Amino acid sequence: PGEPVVGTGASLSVELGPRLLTSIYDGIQRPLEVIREKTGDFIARGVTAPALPRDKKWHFIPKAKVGDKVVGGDIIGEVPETSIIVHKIMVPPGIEGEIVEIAEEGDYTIEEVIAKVKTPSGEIKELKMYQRWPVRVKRPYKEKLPPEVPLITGQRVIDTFFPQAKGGTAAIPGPFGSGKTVTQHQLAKWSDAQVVIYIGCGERGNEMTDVLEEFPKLKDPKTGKPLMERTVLIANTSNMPVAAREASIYTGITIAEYFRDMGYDVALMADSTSRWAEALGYPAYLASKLAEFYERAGRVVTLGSDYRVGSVSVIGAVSPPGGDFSEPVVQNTLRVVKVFWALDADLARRRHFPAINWLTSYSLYVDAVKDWWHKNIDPEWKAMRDKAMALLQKESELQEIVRIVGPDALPERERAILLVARMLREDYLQQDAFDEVDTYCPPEKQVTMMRVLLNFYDKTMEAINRGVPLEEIAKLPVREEIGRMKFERDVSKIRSLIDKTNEQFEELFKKYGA
Repeated sequence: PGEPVVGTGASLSVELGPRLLTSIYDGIQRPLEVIREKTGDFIARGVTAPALPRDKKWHFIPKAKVGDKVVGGDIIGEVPETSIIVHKIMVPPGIEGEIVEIAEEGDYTIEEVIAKVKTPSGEIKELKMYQRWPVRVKRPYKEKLPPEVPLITGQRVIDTFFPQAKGGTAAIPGPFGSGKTVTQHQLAKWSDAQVVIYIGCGERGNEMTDVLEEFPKLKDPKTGKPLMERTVLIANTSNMPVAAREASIYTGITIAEYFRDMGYDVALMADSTSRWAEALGYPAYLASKLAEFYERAGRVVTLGSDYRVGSVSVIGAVSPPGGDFSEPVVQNTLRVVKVFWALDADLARRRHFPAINWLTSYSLYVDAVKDWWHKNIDPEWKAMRDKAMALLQKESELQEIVRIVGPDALPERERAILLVARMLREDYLQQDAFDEVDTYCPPEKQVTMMRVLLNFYDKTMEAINRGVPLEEIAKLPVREEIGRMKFERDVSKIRSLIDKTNEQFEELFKKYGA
């Protein structure tokens, strides 16, 4: 319990230092299993739990020396916090000066002063391993960079057709706890963010027991260590006050921002259940509040003397009251988000996984990220996805028509388009999250699989143009290998299917002569 204050806040804050990681909180940063409150468009009050342990001892490694000039954001030491994440100790924003005192390498609890700064005025400021920040105020930076670098998820359909930029905003149908899809989980463990902030919301019956003691069992697939060691969990149980629940995304995003400020890429994942709020013109103003939340996502040049970049990418769950999706909460979210991954019950029923509707999803980041793909992975990345999408669009038009008149009148050419689009769906869009190889698809593998498919397309259309029956192309032996390539770990073996496709078709050009 702290001091009273007048005007849009009783100074609603969060603490930021060692032991944010592996920890489980509520909407206002009190630990696992803490109590009840009430709201205020002005003020709020609390009860009895802390946030970061004062008894715990941390190894502090000094990174600056007496006489160093420093600014807000400068890194003055390093604390090895889990086996995955080094915590970087930063001068809080608004503090500038000369370091007059700094702790030696040793072991200290968080309340110990580990540095002292003399400001230009002459005021001595005392620095600890943690800092406080008002959750409702965006934590500052030098510059918000334009969308440029993709957040690589390793999921083909997302990275290729509906990319997320680092610092970008994405929505997906919720709740995350839904067992109908596993993309939500793939996103958390595979995205190339070092740190994950997860706001598991609603959580009923067992949806707080799933998130209880299986997450401690969860392995981070990139290290073999527990995912919790690079995660901060924020819980929103149905038995929590609506004021803490409302506040949770501000607490979450502030902790995210705090990890960007160190130079980390951070993924913030916000769960949502049937109307997660009733606290906080009073339809339009809530919309405006949400925009501001989402506006705190971004990749930034951080505060500090060194040039340094970090990001918060936001993935928000969308779960309308009636499963309508013409409800306010979804239309509001979709007005601000740049990416929508349309999880589709009809795709799931057919067991097309991940169940992302390739016709109703969208990303506004394709142009933003193309240059990174072209320069680092493949100069044709963008021409290739466009081509594959145009194929999927055509297939969709054809299927509509064939719904009306049936398939018997299809020309060879249209049958070919359907054959190759089916291969695109089955061999590329579909991905096996339960397979030891296909659970992750590196960028290099993604473009090579695409070249294999599009080269098959080119060759199919050329062959048909020279009178090769489609039936003969449909049973080309390479097709079966193309269908299995998602399971191959050696990318050079996948690449070699290009020549193999080429020669096989030659054996067909020659079997038909002209």
